[PDB]
Amino acid sequence: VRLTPTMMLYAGRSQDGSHLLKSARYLQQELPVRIAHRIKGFRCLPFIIGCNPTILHVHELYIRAFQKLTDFPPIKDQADEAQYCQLVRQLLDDHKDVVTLLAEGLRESRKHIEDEKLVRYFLDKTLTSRLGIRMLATHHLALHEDKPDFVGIICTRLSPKKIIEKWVDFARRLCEHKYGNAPRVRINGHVAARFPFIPMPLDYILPELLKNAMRATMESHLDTPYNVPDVVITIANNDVDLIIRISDRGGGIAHKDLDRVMDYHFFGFGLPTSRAYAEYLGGSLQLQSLQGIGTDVYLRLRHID
Ligand SMILES: CCCC1=Nc2nc(NCc3ccc(Cl)cc3)nn2C(=O)C1
Repeated sequence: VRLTPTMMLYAGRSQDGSHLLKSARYLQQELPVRIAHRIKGFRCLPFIIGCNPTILHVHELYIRAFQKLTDFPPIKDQADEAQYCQLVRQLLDDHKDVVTLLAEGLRESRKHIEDEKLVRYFLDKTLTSRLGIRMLATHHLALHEDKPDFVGIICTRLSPKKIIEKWVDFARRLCEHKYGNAPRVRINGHVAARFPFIPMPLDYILPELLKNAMRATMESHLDTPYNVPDVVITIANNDVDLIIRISDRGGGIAHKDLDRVMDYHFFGFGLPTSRAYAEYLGGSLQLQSLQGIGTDVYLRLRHID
């Protein structure tokens, strides 16, 4: 069994599938507790915010999810567990545009936001809660799968070089469509590291950070779009954490914008959600700006037990 903040992803196996029931019964009682905490966060929002028709709609979705989940009887066998997976899959679908509806509701409410820390902490708690819930749910759904090098959602031999390469090719495509070119990426450091890790957090953070590094490079080289400097990624693997540094030669975040980059913009969500995700899983996301030259972004993530 693996662990992250206060959650457990069961790594045990059984011939008779009894491991699926131990995991499903844990999931069955954890999800309503996690969803009730989000309802409490919605009830504690300032009145003027919480009664915004869009924010109110998202609040209602959370009440419907807790209702559908608590109205599901306790899981007695494989047949019960199978139907519980259908409910979980329906909730993941009904809450797909929750972040889109949140930023859209909070944008209208911007005329009443005297303190930006309120919106940051509400979005940090809401976005990390869905990460924890999606990880918990998709791990269980993946315990039925017979994937190679995966115990549920935990990759038994994850290669940080390989996962970075997958998202570099993705970001270079978006970059190439927008600007006609994309900076090449050079990966150095512990390029041969292989270890147990959950890819899902990296699968959100990496494409966002890579998009930012490539956008910055392109925006600071309008003169020569066909010839832009490389983005350098350095991998540092050790017993405590995995460090992935992303360096760009994109001019750097200006002194007057240094605070604004880590806040939610109404959408500029990549950097603040990535930092919330990193902190939620025991890590960090730090920025080092060399104004006039570029930015160095340090992503640290704690290893699995
Ligand atoms: C297949 C998933 C569809 C997706 N389409 C997307 N379009 C963008 N445009 C923002 C952007 C483009 C280029 C640079 Cl350089 C920076 C930012 N992002 N994006 C996704 O993340 C996923």
